[PDB]
Parts: sequence; structure tokens; C-alpha cells
Amino acid sequence: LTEQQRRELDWEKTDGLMPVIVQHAVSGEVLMLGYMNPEALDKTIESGKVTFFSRTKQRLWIKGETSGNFLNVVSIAPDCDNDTLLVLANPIGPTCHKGTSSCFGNTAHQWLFLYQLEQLLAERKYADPETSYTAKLYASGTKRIAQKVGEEGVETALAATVHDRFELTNEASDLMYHLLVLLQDQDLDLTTVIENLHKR
Amino acid sequence: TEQQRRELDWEKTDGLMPVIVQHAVSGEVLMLGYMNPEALDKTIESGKVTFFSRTKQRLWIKGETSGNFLNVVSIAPDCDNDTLLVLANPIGPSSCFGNTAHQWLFLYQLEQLLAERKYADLYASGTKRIAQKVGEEGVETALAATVHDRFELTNEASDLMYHLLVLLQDQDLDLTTVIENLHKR
Ligand SMILES: [Mg+2]
Ligand SMILES: [Zn+2]
Ligand SMILES: [Zn+2]
Ligand SMILES: [Zn+2]
Ligand SMILES: [Zn+2]
Ligand SMILES: [Zn+2]
Repeated sequence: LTEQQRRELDWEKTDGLMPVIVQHAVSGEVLMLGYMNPEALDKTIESGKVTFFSRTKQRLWIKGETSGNFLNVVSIAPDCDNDTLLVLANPIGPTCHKGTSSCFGNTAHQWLFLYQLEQLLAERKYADPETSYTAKLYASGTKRIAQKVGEEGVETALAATVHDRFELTNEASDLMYHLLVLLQDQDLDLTTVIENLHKR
Repeated sequence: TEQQRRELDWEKTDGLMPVIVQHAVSGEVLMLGYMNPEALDKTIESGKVTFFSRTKQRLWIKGETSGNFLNVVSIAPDCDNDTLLVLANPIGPSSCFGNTAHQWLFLYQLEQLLAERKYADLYASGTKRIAQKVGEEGVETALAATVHDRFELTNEASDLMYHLLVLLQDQDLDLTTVIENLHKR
């Protein structure tokens, strides 16, 4: 937030309490909505931790003050008419008091599933070979996982070349699953790949 | 939903519920508006996002000025029932929040741009040439992982994703269709 951006925030239209959307800075999941006054926004900038004004306790509260689940600020932006902020943040622990990542429960944009799939495949690392197909892959060693990425790339190429769109959909799915596993096996992740793509 | 609307905390929000609109596919936050109970009713029945103007100016279907409507996919309350999250599909341009975007949004945008570059100065070389790039970079990804060169593996996985998007677009598919396919398994 530039100084002039903060000058243009419409506190009078919001009656000194600005609605603030907190979104996961990587996955795009909407985590919560809270409210800020000028001092909450200022403490948010200075500390790097999302800080709200609690009308209940009529005090500032850094989200995580009593839970341990903080939101590390990555970015802050106003909307087109300056009466709502979007904070992109990294949660250190789950955001909702129900033990789950979002205060909005189980409604999620389509692409979130890919991120959740990766998360699941990254938990199954180092968690014994009949828990899942994934764990047994992990146990097979890097060479066998890479072998499946290679095979699935071949199947994807061939199904496209034959113009069998339904087979291309399924082999592309296989490719993605095994690529996720292979990246996890090498201490990487799709986020790293997307970043590398972004730089180019 | 029945119970969910029974349980919305209309009194806490002085009759006006904050409403986050988020792209149903990509996750981009598009806007924040406000809804009174009739605005939410009209939104549910019409399938188009309908707000109540906070200044004074009546009900208002998003797009009744511009042609840019939002088609409802999903509506959820947060945990203390004083904010709604609406997932919707826009029909007309993109976010009221400027350039800010979560990291994975870039993948979605890359796909879009790749579609827009069917008409530039790979695509022209046929399905076979793209499929060749996919197969070769699968090989290179497998080899780089196998020798534990994480930098090369990052670059090769990146090539592989980019060309996979090109191939899907070439066969009138996209990564959203693949993500949904993985979902149903
Ligand atoms: Mg390559
Ligand atoms: Zn606004
Ligand atoms: Zn919550
Ligand atoms: Zn396959
Ligand atoms: Zn709660
Ligand atoms: Zn709430």
C-alpha cells in the first residue's frame, strides 16, 4: 500500500471499519473476512501479521493472538472504489476455529482441487506402502516414478495425435498425478514450477 | 440452504450481508458487494449475482448497467454466518482489486494467453509436433529427476507444463477439464 493509496481509503463510507478479505497467497482459497480500522491496518503493515479491529472486545487483535494461527502478510490491495481491502497471506496453521483451512467450509473454486491433490500426495510421502498407491510409488524409488512420468507423457502425446479427446483427458490426468508425485519425491512442488513459468 | 438462510445472521450485519465474489474456476477474487435478504433471494432464483446498493440506490443485478453479469455457481456462509462467499462465472470483464493475484492464478492466466496465441506470428506445426514436445519433455523430466538435478528438473517440469497446456488447447481441451477429471477420481 502506497501512502496515497492509504490516503484514498474511504473510511467515511465504511464508518471507520474497513472490510478485509484474506486470501491464501498461493492457492487462492478465501480464508476469512474481517474488519480493520486505521490503526489495525497500520499494525498489519508494520508487523507483517494480519491485525483486525474487534468491535466485540473493542480492541486490536492480531489474528492468532489466542490460537497460534497467524496470517503472514504477502500483499494488500484496495478495490476500485477504495472501501474493501484484499490481503494475500500465508497461514501459519489453520485459519478457522473448526480445525479447517477456511472459514467458508467446503466451497472451493475448481482449481483449488489441484492444490489439494498435491497436498494429499505430499502428506503420503514417508507414510508406508499400503496406505495408498502414492506411498507405494514413493517406496519404488525415484527411477520408477520417473518411469511413469515418461510413460504417461508418451500416452498423452499419442492420444492427442490420434485426436481421442477422452483418452487425452485421462492420460493428461495420469501425467499430472505422477508429475506431482515426482516433484514431491525430489523436494519440489508445482508452486515452484508455476513460479519458474512466471519468471518466463 | 434452507437452514443456511434461516441461520444467516441478518441482525448482526444490520440487514446488509458482506458478499465476496470469487471466480468459480480460477479463484481470483473479483469484488465485494452487499446483499439484503431480497438481494440474496433474487440471486438464488435468477442465478445472477444481485446486490443491494449500500449508498441508497435500491436492488441492482450486477451487470444491469454494463452487460457484465455474474452467473452463480455456489454460495456459502462463513462460520459465524455474517459473510457469504459466492463462486460465480463472469460473462463480461477483470478483478476490482487490480494486479494482485495468488500465485497459482498465473497458471490459469498462462493458459488464457496461450489460447490467445493461436493467432500470432508450435500451433501451426500440427498436433504431432506439440505431442512430440510433450513426449520429449516427459523423457527429460524423468531423466533430470532420476539424476537428482532439481534445477534442471524445475526447468523441465516447467517446459512440460507449458507444452501440455499448448497440446490440450490444440485438442479443444484445457487444464480445467483435466483438474475436474482428477477430481471425479
Ligand atoms: Mg524441456
Ligand atoms: Zn468497493
Ligand atoms: Zn472460522
Ligand atoms: Zn495413463
Ligand atoms: Zn467462527
Ligand atoms: Zn464472519
